[PDB]
Amino acid sequence: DFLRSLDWTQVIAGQYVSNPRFNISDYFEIVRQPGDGNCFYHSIAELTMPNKTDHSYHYIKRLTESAARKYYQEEPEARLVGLSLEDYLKRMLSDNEWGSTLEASMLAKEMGITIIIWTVAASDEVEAGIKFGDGDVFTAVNLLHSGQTHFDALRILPQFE
Amino acid sequence: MQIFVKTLTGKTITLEVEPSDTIENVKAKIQDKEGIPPDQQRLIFAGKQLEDGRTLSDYNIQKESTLHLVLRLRG
Repeated sequence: DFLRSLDWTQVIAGQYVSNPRFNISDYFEIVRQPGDGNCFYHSIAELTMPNKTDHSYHYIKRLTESAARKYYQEEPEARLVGLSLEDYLKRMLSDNEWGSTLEASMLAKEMGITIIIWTVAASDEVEAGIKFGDGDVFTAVNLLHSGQTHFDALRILPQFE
Repeated sequence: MQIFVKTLTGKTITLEVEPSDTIENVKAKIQDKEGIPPDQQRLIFAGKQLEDGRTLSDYNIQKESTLHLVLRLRG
């Protein structure tokens, strides 16, 4: 309802932004993820893989590799990275290498999912979301980006369906 | 000349620029005004992401045009 009124603006094909203001825990359960540099892929794994464990992220990194070989050359955010495909893959696959919005875009296409990354301010509230894919918040795989450096998984609270 | 930039939080800021400014220069100005690191910034105009080494002029970005700023988020 609040969640049904989100206003997404498609800024570039397949990528949308929204600036609602809410307390994350009013609408979502946070499913905390470990770091060791892998928390982006752990968060994806939590929401896409049945029986997820602390090893599941390796599967998501392989799908990211597959995705990159199809999509990396044409990803707008890849222009920021500025690496050849092969150098990009070498870095991405490195142990503890951070994931990002670039991998979210490629994974949304590879996995056939919508990924939303909600970013939180120092005041604790969500101030913006970036969405990769056309699905709504109820269909999407929702991630929480915090401390400018960490991803956790989110699940919508049951009373909002 | 003044242009506008709508940030990821939906704040629309003014920026002082020259038509000859590269996108890299514009990112530095946003850093100076808003504190956003240049490596995070993706600037978008007319549904296309702008390239670092091109100028506002290269893109037909005029006085009072509005750019969208989207962030590269890592973790």
